[PDB]
Amino acid sequence: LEPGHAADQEQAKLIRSAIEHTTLKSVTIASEIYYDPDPRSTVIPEDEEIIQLHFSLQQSPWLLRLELDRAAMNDKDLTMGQVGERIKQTFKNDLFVIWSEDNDEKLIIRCRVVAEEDHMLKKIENTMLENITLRGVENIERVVMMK
Amino acid sequence: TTFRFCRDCNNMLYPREDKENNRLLFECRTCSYVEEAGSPLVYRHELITNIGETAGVVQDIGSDPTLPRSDRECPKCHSRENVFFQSQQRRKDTSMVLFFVCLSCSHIFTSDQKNKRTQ
Amino acid sequence: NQEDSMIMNQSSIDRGLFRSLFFRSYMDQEKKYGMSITETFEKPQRTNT
Amino acid sequence: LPHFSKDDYSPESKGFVENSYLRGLTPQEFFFHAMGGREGLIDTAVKTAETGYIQR
Amino acid sequence: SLMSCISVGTDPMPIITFLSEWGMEPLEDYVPHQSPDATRVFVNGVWHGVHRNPARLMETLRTLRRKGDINPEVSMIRDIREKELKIFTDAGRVYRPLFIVEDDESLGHKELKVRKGHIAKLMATEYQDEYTWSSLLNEGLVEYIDAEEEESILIAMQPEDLEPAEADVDPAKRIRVSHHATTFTHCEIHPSMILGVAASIIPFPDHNQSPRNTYQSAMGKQAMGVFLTN
Amino acid sequence: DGPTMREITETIAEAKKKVLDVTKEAQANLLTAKHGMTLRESFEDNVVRFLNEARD
Amino acid sequence: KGSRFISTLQVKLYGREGSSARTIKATLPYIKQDIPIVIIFRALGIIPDGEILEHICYDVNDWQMLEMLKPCVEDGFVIQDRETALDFIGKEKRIQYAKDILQKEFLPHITQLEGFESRKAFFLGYMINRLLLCALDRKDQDDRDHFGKKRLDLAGPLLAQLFKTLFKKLTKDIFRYMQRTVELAINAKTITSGLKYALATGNWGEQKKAMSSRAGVSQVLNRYTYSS
Amino acid sequence: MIVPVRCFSCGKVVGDKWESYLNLLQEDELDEGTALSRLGLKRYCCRRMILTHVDLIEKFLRYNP
Amino acid sequence: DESAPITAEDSWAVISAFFREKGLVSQQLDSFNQFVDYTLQDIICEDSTLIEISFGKIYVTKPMVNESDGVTHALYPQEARLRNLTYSSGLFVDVKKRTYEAIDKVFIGRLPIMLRSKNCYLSEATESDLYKLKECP
RNA sequence: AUCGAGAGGA
DNA sequence: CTACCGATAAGCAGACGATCCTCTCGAT
Ligand SMILES: [Zn+2]
Ligand SMILES: [Zn+2]
Ligand SMILES: [Zn+2]
Repeated sequence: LEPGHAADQEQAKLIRSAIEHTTLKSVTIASEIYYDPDPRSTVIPEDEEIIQLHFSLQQSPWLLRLELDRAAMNDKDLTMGQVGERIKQTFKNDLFVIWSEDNDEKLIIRCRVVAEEDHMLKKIENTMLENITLRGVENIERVVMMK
Repeated sequence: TTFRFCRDCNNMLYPREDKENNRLLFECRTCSYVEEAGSPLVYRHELITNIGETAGVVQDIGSDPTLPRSDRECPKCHSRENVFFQSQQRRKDTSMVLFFVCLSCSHIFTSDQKNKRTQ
Repeated sequence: NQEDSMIMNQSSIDRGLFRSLFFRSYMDQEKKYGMSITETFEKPQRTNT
Repeated sequence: LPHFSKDDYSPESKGFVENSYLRGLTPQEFFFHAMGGREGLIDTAVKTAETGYIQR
Repeated sequence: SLMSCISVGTDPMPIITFLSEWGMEPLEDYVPHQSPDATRVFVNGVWHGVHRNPARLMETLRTLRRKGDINPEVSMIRDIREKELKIFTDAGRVYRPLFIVEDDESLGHKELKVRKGHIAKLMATEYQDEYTWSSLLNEGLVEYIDAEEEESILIAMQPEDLEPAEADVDPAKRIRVSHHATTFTHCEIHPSMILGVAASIIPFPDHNQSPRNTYQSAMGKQAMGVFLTN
Repeated sequence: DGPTMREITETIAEAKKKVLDVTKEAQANLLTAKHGMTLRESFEDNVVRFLNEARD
Repeated sequence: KGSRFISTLQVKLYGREGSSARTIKATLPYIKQDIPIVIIFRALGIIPDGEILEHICYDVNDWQMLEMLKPCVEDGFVIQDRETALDFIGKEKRIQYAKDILQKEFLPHITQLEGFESRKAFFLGYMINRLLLCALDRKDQDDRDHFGKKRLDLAGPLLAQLFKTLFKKLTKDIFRYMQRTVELAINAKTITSGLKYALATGNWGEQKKAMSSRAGVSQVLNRYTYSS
Repeated sequence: MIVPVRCFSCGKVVGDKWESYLNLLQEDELDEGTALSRLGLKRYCCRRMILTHVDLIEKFLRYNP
Repeated sequence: DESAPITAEDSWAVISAFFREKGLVSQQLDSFNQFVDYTLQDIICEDSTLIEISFGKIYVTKPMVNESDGVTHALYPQEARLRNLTYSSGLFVDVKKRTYEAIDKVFIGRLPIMLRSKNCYLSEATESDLYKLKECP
């Protein structure tokens, strides 16, 4: 640790989470592809609440929908926002992403490409699991604090 | 998930888009058949799983002399007759939870005190 | 009797302690082949050899 | 060992040897300790091979 | 080990025949999606067909081996949870004999099948030297088992200290495990038979650190004696 | 030691129940994973430690 | 009993966990490559996609398993009938070649005759099932050191290997003394002298010894003590 | 291989006691302990001399030539 | 009584029952008897028949010697050791020779014998016979 | 005598 | 706006593998 600012335990946790490498694969319960044609509406009743919002502070009928383990979303300091912007800035301008609030009943991220298009969304979800670095330095797998 | 087969060919049915009417159609590409879809769910992955936990829990499970027998009560056949085991889902990061079988009504219960359970 | 070594009673050896016979056997045959060349068992002497 | 039930994780089930050389090992204990001993003989034979080559 | 043997290798064909005469659809008539519970049946790695209700199939098979009518050295492994029943007449399989524990008396509640009565007739035969190993084997008092079958049985270690029930202790004695499983199928003839010919000479091996025991078995072979009388 | 044998015995015996409890704990899904290791890995670690200490 | 044909079959699941396009191909003896499994299944008898899976996945509700086999079906879409499946393997005369391999070399235990397929077809389904049941991480890899899966070869089986070789070399020699008798000289020494050599040396082979079975099988007893 | 003369460890003659011992065991049905005692073998080294002894000469004599 | 359970003592009675009936090298002997009694007949039938010469029932003598220039002696283990010979029985087979009609008993080498197997002389000798034969009982 | 093989010692 | 190259990844090949020692056995 910095010669500071060297025995400050909580200051040391910050550094760990800064380097311990985290993939999206390691937080997702399941991934699903649904046919949901109404960009403005959902066949899935669970969501719905989520759909009205994210129009405030063209697409495709093919919805990709992820579910994130709330349990392991604390074992690493992860907010839905970071998880989203992270996805967002990968594909930048050809994937439209929405997501659930951080403390909702379930944690979900919904994405649409922006035919033969049933197959392209499935290749994305490969990149999405096996290529998104949430935070940390690749290779640095597990990390332990010691005194 | 669940997916289906052709009524005539008996082959795999691949999904296709209605476009005009906004609905999902499976079709076979061996013959010509075409049906409307039953769910909107087309594909599903699961990384953290459940299926294959209770595994081959079958009638004669009582006769298996190598399963241990606990002293638990059973949630419904209020019997104290049961066999038990750890998640058959043999994988590095599975919990250590026990699953019980009421050798009286074959009701499957768990030793778990954190998780919800519908088997 | 140090470092995996031992002291043994000479008196009790004399009385036959841990005694063994040892046998060895030696084998031999006359010749291997020839219709007119056989080896001989004999107590040999000279003859030019 | 097949004298045990399934999913038994207790000490004795997996190699703990409650006894001492004076008290004497139980049948199970005897076997487990045997399994442990073999592992020792094995890499003594393997060490001397490895180190004999390192030295050279 | 002392008491182990090797399969010589019988002919499968009486069994295959017997099987398809006690249920068991052959394989080409089998339709999976309509009889999913069917325990599938293998002989020597050949899948001959399936069988619903295998707990009677298996109960007959075992009673036939213990009658003698199926060669005692054939091994039969019913796997309850894997829905499989596998029979091996393969030659060259190692196996060892052990006592057969059986539900007796009341639906407790296990006993050994050998009794004091049986032991007396064996010793009758020893002293007057009628009733032989084969006698024990033919009357289903004793059984052969190979590692594969070993997989599906619960073995006791000693008749007494592994099942008299429950109702003080000597401090010098080695500390016991438990009963703690009351669902036995077999009992060890004796634990000391796990040892081979050489380690059988070691006095108190259970008080020795194991690698030594190995050393002694290297040296027992090198010791002068009297290899033969003639 | 007569008395010493009793101690040694009641000393292992505590490490017996101490393992019981952790096991009993893990079976009821209230065992938490030590950062960076599996649920079952941490159990083995705990148990192996309670047993080395027991011996020593 | 009689003849030793160790032809090993591999069913191998391509593409890692994380990698997509998880095909299942298989290795056939004599066969220059590895064939998608759905071609094998046609090549046998089974043609319709849903029957092939029937022979593999024994449960209608096992969506995960089924899901895994979706890329296999696409893998064999280019082929849709017995005669063209058999054709991939390997004139026209190459169809014949394949029809034999499936019945002579492919899983020779079971049968080696003609009228079966259905049995070889179910067993392949069983292998596949077992493989997938393992990639799905629902049953473990196999213990390669489980004594119930090993066999000890003794005097009989050893001598029987040897005798076959010797007796066939004897038998081949009479077909040769049959020819030269253009218009009773049985070389007994072959069997006598051959069996001695393998019991004399360790070389379980007769004048080959390249066969490292020479590992001294058969060595000079040992009589230092009754116990030795 | 015949009863050795003289206990190894001490030197007391035991070579003349094999016959008597076999008789005290068979004829008077005695036990090896009181057999040995009666033959005047007190120190446990001489006791081992006879108690251990295996008489293989009998089996050697059984070969005809 | 006699229906009574067994104690750990009574188990040596049974180990004694074993061993009395199988001895110590049974797994050697059983391998060999299986080879001789059954398996050896099979190796004969296979590619066996020729193209017409066919084979049949195989016969195994009791071990003997071929005393060059002289008689066929019946050979015992002791003599074999001493004379550096091979304790081995001869093999005889039924060889049929079918000369069609149209369309349109025999020595076959010597098999070494495992001692104290069924085919060996020692296999059913009483202890006194063994001393006579100089083989150790 | 040599080539190989096997057993065994620290 | 297709080809040419120097370039980074993907893929079968191998030469080692403790010292010294002792004995015996088959084959040539
Ligand atoms: Zn169709
Ligand atoms: Zn119940
Ligand atoms: Zn004395």
